[PDB]
Amino acid sequence: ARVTVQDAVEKIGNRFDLVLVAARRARQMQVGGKDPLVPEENDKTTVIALREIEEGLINNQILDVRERQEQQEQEAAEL
Amino acid sequence: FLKPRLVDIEQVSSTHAKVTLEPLERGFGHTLGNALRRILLSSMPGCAVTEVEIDGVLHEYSTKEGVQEDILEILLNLKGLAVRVQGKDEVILTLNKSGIGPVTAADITHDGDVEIVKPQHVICHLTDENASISMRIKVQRGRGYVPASTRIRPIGRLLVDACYSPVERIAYNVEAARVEQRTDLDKLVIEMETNGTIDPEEAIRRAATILAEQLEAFVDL
Amino acid sequence: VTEFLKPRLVDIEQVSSTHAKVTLEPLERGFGHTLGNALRRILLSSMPGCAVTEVEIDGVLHEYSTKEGVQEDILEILLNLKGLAVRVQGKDEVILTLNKSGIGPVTAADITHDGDVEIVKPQHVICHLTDENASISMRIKVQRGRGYVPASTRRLLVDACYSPVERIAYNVEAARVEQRTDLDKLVIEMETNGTIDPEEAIRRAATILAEQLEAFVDL
Amino acid sequence: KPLVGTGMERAVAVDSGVTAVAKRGGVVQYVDASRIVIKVNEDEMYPGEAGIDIYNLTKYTRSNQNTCINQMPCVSLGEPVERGDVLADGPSTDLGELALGQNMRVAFMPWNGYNFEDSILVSERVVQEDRFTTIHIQELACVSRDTKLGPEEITADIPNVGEAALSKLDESGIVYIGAEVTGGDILVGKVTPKDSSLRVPNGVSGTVIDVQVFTRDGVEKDKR
Amino acid sequence: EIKELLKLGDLPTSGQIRLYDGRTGEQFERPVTVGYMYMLKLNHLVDDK
Amino acid sequence: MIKGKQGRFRQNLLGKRVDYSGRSVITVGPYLRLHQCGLPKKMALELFKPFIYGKLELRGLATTIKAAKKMVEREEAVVWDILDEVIREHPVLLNRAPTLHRLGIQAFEPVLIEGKAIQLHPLVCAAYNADFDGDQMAVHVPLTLEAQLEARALMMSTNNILSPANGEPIIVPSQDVVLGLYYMTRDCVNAKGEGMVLTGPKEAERLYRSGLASLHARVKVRITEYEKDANGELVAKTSLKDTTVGRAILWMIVPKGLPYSIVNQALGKKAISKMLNTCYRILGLKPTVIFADQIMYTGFAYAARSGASVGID
RNA sequence: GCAGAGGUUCUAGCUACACCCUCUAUAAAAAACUAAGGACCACACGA
Ligand SMILES: [Mg+2]
Repeated sequence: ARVTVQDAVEKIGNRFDLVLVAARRARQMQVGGKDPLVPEENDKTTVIALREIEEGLINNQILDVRERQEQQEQEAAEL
Repeated sequence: FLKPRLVDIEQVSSTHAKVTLEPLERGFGHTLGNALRRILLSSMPGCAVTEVEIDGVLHEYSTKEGVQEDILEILLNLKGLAVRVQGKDEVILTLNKSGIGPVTAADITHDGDVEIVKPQHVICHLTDENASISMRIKVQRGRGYVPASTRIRPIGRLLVDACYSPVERIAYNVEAARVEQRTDLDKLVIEMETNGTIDPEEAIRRAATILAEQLEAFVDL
Repeated sequence: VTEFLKPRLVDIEQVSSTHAKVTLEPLERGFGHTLGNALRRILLSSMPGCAVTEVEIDGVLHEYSTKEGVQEDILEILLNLKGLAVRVQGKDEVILTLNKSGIGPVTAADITHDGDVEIVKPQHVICHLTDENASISMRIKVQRGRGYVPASTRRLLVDACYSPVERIAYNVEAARVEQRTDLDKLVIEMETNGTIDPEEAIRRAATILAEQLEAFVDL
Repeated sequence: KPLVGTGMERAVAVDSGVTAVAKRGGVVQYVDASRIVIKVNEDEMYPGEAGIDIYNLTKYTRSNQNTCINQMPCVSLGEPVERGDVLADGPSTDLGELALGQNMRVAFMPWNGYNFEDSILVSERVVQEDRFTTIHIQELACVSRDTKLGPEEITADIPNVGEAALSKLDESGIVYIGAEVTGGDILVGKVTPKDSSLRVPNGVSGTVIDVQVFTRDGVEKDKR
Repeated sequence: EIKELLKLGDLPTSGQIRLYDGRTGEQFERPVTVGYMYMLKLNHLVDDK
Repeated sequence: MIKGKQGRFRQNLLGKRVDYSGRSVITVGPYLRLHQCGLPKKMALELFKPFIYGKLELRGLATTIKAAKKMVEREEAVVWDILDEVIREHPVLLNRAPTLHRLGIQAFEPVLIEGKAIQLHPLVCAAYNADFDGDQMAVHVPLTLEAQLEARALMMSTNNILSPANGEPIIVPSQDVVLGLYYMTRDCVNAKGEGMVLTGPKEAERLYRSGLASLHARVKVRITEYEKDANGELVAKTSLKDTTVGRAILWMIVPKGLPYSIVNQALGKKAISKMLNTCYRILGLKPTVIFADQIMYTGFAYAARSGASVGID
């Protein structure tokens, strides 16, 4: 649970790019079987996504790199 | 330290009674007084009326012939009526009155276990000579105040919200006692205003037991 | 109807050795404030503990003065001495004397034990001496008082904080069991001088309050 | 009664139509919750056909604002009543004095912010003694409409309903007078031609004081 | 006239009585104004809103 | 149909009536924190019905959505626990009917309460320009993850302390808490426990709660003042500062970074606004929010203790 | 389970937002179940 999102807003300056990146992360959590790297403690997907952003473990660049890598294994799976 | 004891119990009247706790250190007396007042007001064993069944009327709003006031007024008067039961947590009281004259609480047919604390209390007035009211009063032992809506069958049965609060006001004043060779000792005096269902000393004992049981959660007995 | 919901604490949160948080979830509607106020007032007004009440320093005899060669004013020294907390044995009163010289803080460790009495916090500082040649000499008096007795009500005198507690604040927040009306949740934050652990202090206060009520309950 | 009042409360209560005021002063031979009967004094009564005055107090009935109107008798048997005197207390009326609300002990002090700027804190004692419990009467009307595919029936039997809900209704399909109903329950059973049974609005919980059914001429009245 | 009315009763003429907190139990400093006031329940109930 | 207020533009295109909207009267609920608001159980049930149905299907309690609706109608126990899960971290928008400025609608993290009235945190009520007089606020529920995250990041009250119009904070204490702070931060020339030295704020609070020392009396106390002058670091300063017991008690509430000069004064409403502004500029948003909540609690408590009653005399 | 019908119930149930199984022209061993449509103008009142 996060009362405020400041740590995120200095993690992501725009605070609207923050919404987009953390929304994509939470979408990956709900739709994909992937789970948040930071442990979940009775927290919804958006809250734990903001928590992951807070630690700096997740950002827009890292998220784009991760999805590109996942598409790479998707291509490699077909061979 | 010194442990207070129920040195004196004084009854200025049946409803109003005073209990005194003579030996108490500075600070202990006022803390104990506030705690006892809150415990007594919050929760005490009470025997207020729970449900009333009227032979002649189905619901509380409609009125019966020959009765001065509405059935709703009768129910709310019965709410004020208070009884004390010695051995039964549940009891049924039956009221029958015929002819002109007020229907007092004394007229209620009472078992050996259940006794009406205030016979002078009036439920209704039967103005018409050929008017008779038959009531089945259900009294349940309970704690605190329960609204009628919170609880829960026949259409004739009427539910009145019960108030198992035997004590109306509890006032305590801290006055210094006069021990032969001692200092900083004060006697706690609690003024109890109650409908009379619960004994004052018994109520103090129950409140003390409840507070002690609650404290036993904090530290092992 | 005689039955009550008896609380079962879910956690005893501890931030430091001196400062702890205690919470009880179920309790009862209105019981939380009663218990919190009772415990708070009972452990402020009366707690078995020993603190410094009288001080004698050979340097000066007047409170509104400054001992030569000491950075701290004696009034500042009085406050630091008041802050000092000491555990004592069965004996009620003991006098402790120190004569220290040289530049450096006067630690609560450096005070002479002068008996089996032991100080809980050696790290605590009484005063600082600027000059090496200058020396400090103090007489300290401790009493096994019960509560906080100001010196104003009572040749140097210092207010005595006999009660080991420093700060307590009880807060009542809404709690539920299954689906039931609002039930008080009592959270108690207790800070102690260190002579007794805060949870042990709560247990001792509860035992005192129970002993006050042993007469009526009759087991 | 208002402990502090203008003094015009009596005038308002008397002039308002809710209060039943005796046409001719006299002694009350009989008083009842439904009606009050006055034996007129010989002087004030007419020389012929005066008889004795009878007043029928209206019981709990709906208002245009859904508030109960109830005249509670204000006099006892054998109590003389003078000319132009209040007989029974109407809504918000006590002893002929207009009594809109219940007065009570009031303390002006902030209390942990529960009365922040205009908020009001109320003791449990107020709820306990029913000082502000106000009877609200809501009228619900279900109308049998002539429609294509046959008129809609008023029968008790409804497709896809619980038997417990049908238990409250009578045989003819109308809830028993004096029954207790809650939100979602069916009061009167009506079936669309081929379901349309009237239902208690969610949240509303009360008892039915009375049920009145009006039927057009030429169509048979049901059993209820 | 109000002061005389209070003096006729036992109640203080000041109109302010020392009041004790229900929970803490410590009487409030600066005694508060306590007295009986007429209060109307408006039909604007919460459940309808 | 096109032009005017009744025209389709302003009626149904510019401002559209929306679903998942709940309306009820306002209540203070001082126990709530800044980001939390009271929300009735039935109101949250009605607003969050699709989420409840989804969670019921996931739990396997109801095999079909019709079964879930039947379960909700029964209002059985498991439905309440499901409602607790969804409400826990799902912000809802509290919105006063005339939305004069941007702060008119602000999200809150709902807390389920037994009742029928919405509780709004006292500090933000000044920002909402909302009294407690049958005032009603609409409650809209964000649905998508983008929406919930958007509300938490922007719409939430703690996120916007400063009003957009001016840099001055908008959650400034308004009626009761400001009065209590003023009562604490005052000096009486003679009062109980005057002229004694106090070790710290803890001792001041202990003296007041014991009642032997009056709330407002000039006493020398030792305070551990922290300075932000160090670059990204706090340095402790210990000194004996003449002050009242009330001010010393208030000092433990404020964060470390703020100096003692702000609390030393009488703390009128403008003074408290400046205090909050300095806290926002120095300590940051989160310490400012915590300090605002704590200061509201202390103001309420010490105003209740004061009993500052209005009287004819 | 996407075009229809049948089945153990209760006229009808083929995903209609909608609940189970079968197949591409044939009807039953089987328990939880069912309904998706409707404005303006005036008055008064609260903010
Ligand atoms: Mg308003």
